[PDB]
Amino acid sequence: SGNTGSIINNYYMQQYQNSMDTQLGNDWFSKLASSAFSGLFGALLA
Amino acid sequence: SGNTGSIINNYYMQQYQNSMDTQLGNDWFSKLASSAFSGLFGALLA
Amino acid sequence: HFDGDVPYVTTKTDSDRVLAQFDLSLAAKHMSNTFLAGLAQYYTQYSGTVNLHFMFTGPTDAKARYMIAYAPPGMEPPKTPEAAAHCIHAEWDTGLNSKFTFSIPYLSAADYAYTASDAAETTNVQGWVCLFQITHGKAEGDALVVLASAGKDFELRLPVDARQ
Amino acid sequence: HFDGDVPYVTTKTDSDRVLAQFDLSLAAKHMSNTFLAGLAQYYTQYSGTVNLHFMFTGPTDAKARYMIAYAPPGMEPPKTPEAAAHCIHAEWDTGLNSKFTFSIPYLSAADYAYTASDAAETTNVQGWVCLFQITHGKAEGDALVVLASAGKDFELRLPVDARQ
Amino acid sequence: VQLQESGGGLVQAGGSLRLSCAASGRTFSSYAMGWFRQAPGSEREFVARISWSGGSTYYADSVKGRFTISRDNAKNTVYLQMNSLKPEDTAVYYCTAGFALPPSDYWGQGTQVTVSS
Amino acid sequence: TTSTGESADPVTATVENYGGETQVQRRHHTDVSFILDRFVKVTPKDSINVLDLMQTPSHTLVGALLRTATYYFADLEVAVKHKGDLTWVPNGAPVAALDNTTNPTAYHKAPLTRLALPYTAPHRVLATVYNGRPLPTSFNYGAIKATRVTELLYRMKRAETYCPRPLLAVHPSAARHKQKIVAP
Amino acid sequence: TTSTGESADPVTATVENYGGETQVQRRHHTDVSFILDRFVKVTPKDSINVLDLMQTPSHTLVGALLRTATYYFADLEVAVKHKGDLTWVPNGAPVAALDNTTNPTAYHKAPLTRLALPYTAPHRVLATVYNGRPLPTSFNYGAIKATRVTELLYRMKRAETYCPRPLLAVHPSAARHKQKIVAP
Amino acid sequence: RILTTRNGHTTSTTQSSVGITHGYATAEDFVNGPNTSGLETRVVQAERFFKTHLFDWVTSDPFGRYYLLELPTDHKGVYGSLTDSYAYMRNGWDVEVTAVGNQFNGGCLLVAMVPELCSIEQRELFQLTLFPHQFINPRTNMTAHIKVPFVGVNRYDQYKVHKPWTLVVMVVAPLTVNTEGAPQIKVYANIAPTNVHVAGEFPSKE
Amino acid sequence: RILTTRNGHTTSTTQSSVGITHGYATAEDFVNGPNTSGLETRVVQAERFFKTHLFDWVTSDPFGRYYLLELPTDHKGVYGSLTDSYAYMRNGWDVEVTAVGNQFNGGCLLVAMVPELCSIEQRELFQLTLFPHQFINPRTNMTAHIKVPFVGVNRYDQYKVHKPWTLVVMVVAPLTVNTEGAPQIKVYANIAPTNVHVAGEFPSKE
Repeated sequence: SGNTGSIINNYYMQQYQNSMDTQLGNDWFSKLASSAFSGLFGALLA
Repeated sequence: SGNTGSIINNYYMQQYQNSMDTQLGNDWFSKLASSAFSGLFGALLA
Repeated sequence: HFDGDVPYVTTKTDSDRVLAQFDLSLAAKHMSNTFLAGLAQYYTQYSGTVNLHFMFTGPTDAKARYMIAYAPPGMEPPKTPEAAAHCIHAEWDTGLNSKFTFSIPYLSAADYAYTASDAAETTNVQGWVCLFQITHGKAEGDALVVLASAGKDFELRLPVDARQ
Repeated sequence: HFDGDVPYVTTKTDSDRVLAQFDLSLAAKHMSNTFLAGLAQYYTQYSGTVNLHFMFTGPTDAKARYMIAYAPPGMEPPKTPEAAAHCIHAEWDTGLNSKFTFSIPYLSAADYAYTASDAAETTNVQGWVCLFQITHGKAEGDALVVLASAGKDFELRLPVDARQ
Repeated sequence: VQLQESGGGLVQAGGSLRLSCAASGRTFSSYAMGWFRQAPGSEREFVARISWSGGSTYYADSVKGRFTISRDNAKNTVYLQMNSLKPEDTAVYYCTAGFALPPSDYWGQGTQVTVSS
Repeated sequence: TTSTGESADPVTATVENYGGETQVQRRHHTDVSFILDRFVKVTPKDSINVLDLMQTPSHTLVGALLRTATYYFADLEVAVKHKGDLTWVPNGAPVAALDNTTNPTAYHKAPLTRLALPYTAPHRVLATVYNGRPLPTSFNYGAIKATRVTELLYRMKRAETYCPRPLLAVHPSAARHKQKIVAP
Repeated sequence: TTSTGESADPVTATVENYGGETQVQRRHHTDVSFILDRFVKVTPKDSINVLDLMQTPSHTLVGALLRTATYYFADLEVAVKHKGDLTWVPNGAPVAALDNTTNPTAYHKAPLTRLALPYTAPHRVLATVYNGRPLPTSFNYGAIKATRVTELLYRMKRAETYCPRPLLAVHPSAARHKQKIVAP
Repeated sequence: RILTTRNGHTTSTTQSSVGITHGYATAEDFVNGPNTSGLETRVVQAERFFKTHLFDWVTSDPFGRYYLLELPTDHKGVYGSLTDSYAYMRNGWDVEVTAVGNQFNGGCLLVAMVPELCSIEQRELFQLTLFPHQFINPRTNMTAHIKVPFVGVNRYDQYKVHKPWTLVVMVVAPLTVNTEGAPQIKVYANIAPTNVHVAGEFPSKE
Repeated sequence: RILTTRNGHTTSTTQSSVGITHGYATAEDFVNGPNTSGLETRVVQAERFFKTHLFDWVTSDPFGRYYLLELPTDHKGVYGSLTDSYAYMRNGWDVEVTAVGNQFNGGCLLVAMVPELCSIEQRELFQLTLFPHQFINPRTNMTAHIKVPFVGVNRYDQYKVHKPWTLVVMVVAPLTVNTEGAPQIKVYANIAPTNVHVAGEFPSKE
């Protein structure tokens, strides 16, 4: 995900090298930028 | 089991790196704590 | 652990119904002798419920009725049972069963809370718990022993060697 | 950012119809306060379109008509709308909609262009953009606020720590 | 919320002193009040306590019966009446406010007391 | 392309209006996790150094891009050049703990020592700006102690950012900002 | 939740009584094998040092948590900084044996030397407290000798504990125990 | 005879208990009326116990000693603030009264929830059992527990000018210590609202 | 362009409106966390508008004139009392700002909900559009309307020591009357909490 160049598996368990995430129960800004209006608001001529 | 981060097999036989256990013929406290009574002893109202 | 260095609190007859009152922390002086506060000193953070056990020791002819309550942080803790009655609380009295068990909730902004008590902390961050005596029949001089142990969800993490 | 340190340019009545004129670069003084030119300082090179947003602030009884234009490098930028009319340009006027959006093309020999402005560069390599006021009904003293943000294809690469 | 001790000084054995502590910034009648003493070179030790109601007290054993703690909620102050003073009692006496059985938090700066013999 | 500016809805016009054609973009170098993963220097203190991402200078590439998000999360990698034994301590542990070899301790091995540290704070996500100038003591990855530390570096891993904030460039006096660019 | 206290049967009341909801727990950090696996410092002696887990200070994290179980089992890892040749000897072997290079001997290689040692005692499981102040000579992992040993560390592996014992914290003078916590 | 009562996050436990007495109905009547236009709302956080002192019950008290307590009373919790933020309220009462001597005391008490209590006559006390009640007999129980709904000539009431319920505690038999009992018995109450509903926000003071 | 906003029993209507701007998310994140043990509750009656004055926007104000308003503020309604009865709260903000001249006035305003606002630099205002916003251009709209969720490093916050949101209103272009406009424009705000949740009742003062 970040800057990592190893094509082989990390020697240490995923549980050590990193902190383990938990769950409960570009996300916003890319979903915002994808809705940008590229059109023309008025009638086109020629 | 303990704190170990290797995702690859230990280079030395299990017989060397550790002492080998033997057999004959959280165990108690987790089996104790799992029997804790969470209930209400008397009748419930509302 | 209480005043006089005894693990119990005796019923009192006077206008003062506050039986015992102390911070909720694992660094408190009251908790200091427990096993639960024994492990705490080796870990930085905790979460979950801490259970308190009460056992009335008095004779069969004496009856009393008690109130335990949780005072969350941000306001001075209650000095009277009528003031505390608005908090989270339980109430029980003496009888055939001698023991009562009360779960003190884990309620905080951050998902975990420090075990140690920082010197720059004037007022407890986790609030207080307060134990009151509503009334007592003929209970003068009778003892209530209290105990503490982890709850179901009590969780403790990040080991550290603090000396101690 | 404009003269008087205000993020807008006011309509003017005189023979001079050049409303605002500045280099196209992410090191320009005008762009300096934007967020877009905020990231630039940490990257060496960029490519793609940079969008400009115009919003007319004047009262409902005032009407004006504007021209934005792109002057590519190699020749002095235009000092009159009639001279600029040969460049790439757009033209809009005030009305129900208060906002106009104009995409400044990425047009260069090399596929990427430096963010920073080299001290040995006398004349901007990416050319200029020019904003003109064609005419104005009763618009004296009325403000036009301008905004800038990345386009669809705007791309930025090669991170570097330049201090700053 | 700040406390200020006073009433310290010098005395000779068998004498008596009355320490004074003023509280500020919040309700004084909601707090328990107590005194700590740090003898020089020893760590600081506990002295005495008074509940907000003035009803209940507790005394350190060495000071038990020699000293008497009292508070005034009207005057927003608390008092330690020291009697039958003894050269051991030389220490800085900190005034403490608080909730807990021991008052703990919210300390004053403490006053100096030296009994001589 | 005209629209209502007061809407604040994003409107991106394209070159196809006057007859251009939009090209292809490759944005890898602006990716948050990519751009923030690298070492940045922090001026150390002789013995005890609390690990804090706000100690990075604000003008550095890692410092500036960090401060543009109110709420950030990431692991940490440190690179330290020190004398003696480098001792690390988790968040919220007493200062008296740094003297215990039981806590993670890296014996001196030249030239320097690199560690990887987990996100140890209690808060679900940390913050660059806090409303309450000071930032709460609970924001930190812990501290490190050594006989003396000559250099200290921070490298963020798995960075995640939220709620962007202003990012400022240098304000030129002239019409442009002219710097001397590397040339043969 | 009322019950008979004299029963000693564990009774855990929950927040659902007054209408709360119990949350999820992750206890990994309190796991016995996990928490006890790490190095702890022991003040060495110039030449001969008998490997004993009770030499660890009682207030250290590994020392304290060890002493809370009457009966413990584990392997051992040592980390030693020494001059000369570090010679190890199994349990119950004569002291005159430490002078033989035939016994396991680690030639000096800077900065230090790490070994892994098996559980060598005859007893099925060792003990922190023995009823018979002294503990029997048969409790030890053996000894190590070198020209001089500068530092010594113990790391337990596969730890197993039995019959818990009191674990004490520091007793505050005031209402709380106030320490200076790491802050920026 | 163990009974645990939970309201909100608050609880009470009684090892000597005779059970619950449901006054006048088992469950509330229709909450949503034509008079509020459906602008009423239920306040969940307001339902929980609060404690108050009643009196001290001593041997000198003869038969007929009675103590009125009108509900709602002055309340400094959430339930009190509601009364100032809403012009119309309703709720039921879950009442619990506790008098602890030891089992060697004697005498008896009668607690009752009396709707619309104004100047009850002395003779009228002999019939006081008509209202919901329980006896507190120190020989047996230390606790009396009563649940009653909201009553009134209106579907929502204004607690400033009207108090629908009045808790009354009467001495049916005088106390006797018999040398083994408590010298006197103090009487406390632990009361929680139920089914609170409000309407008609006031403006503020500012 | 007519828009009617109803919160609780309160409403607002605007005939000149550009629509709503949803900050940072369309809907609240998970309310029930591990940290409260499920003792949180939703307060329905607390969600409704309240009005406050901001400033007077006059021709003399140059570019850069800004007004901070920190949220939550002093509130004498139900929402204010909660802050004193509960030690942990959370909520989203639905904000509306109104500046009425006539359509012959000129100049423009920028309103924004800025999380964690501490001492924003003068130059930093040029990038202020990064936060949720709308322009008030008297040529077009008299009203700006913004909806934002609860943000913070904690799932519940203590509003005594922390204010997560700060409403800021900046002058991007100075006012011009042009003789047909209002001489000055007053700026008001109409704000309602959303998705309020509370936990941890305090004791009372008595």
